[PDB]
Amino acid sequence: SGYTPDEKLRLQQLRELRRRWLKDQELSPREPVLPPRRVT
Amino acid sequence: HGKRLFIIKPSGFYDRRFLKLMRFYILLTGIPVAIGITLVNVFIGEAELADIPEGYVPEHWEYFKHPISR
Repeated sequence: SGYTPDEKLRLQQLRELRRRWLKDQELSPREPVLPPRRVT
Repeated sequence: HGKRLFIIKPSGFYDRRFLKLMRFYILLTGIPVAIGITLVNVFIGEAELADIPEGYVPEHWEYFKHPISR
């Protein structure tokens, strides 16, 4: 049983792509750029 | 922790804009109407029932109580 070599390689490539995407989901320190304006 | 993540969600801009517009127009007419009704009730309203004087025929709107209804 186990992974075939093609399955292993495809899983590895998909894994590195997914980890890149997940890391890209993080917010930078300034990311919620909020525009301010007021009228016991 | 600096693990703030982006939340994927649909755009709430259009729903908020519609709700603000609807509230604005409803209030645009309703606030003056409420103020006018309150002023009429406080300063004018509440007619009292009386007996028709002999020989006097009232107007068709004189058979009603509320000033706005009259």
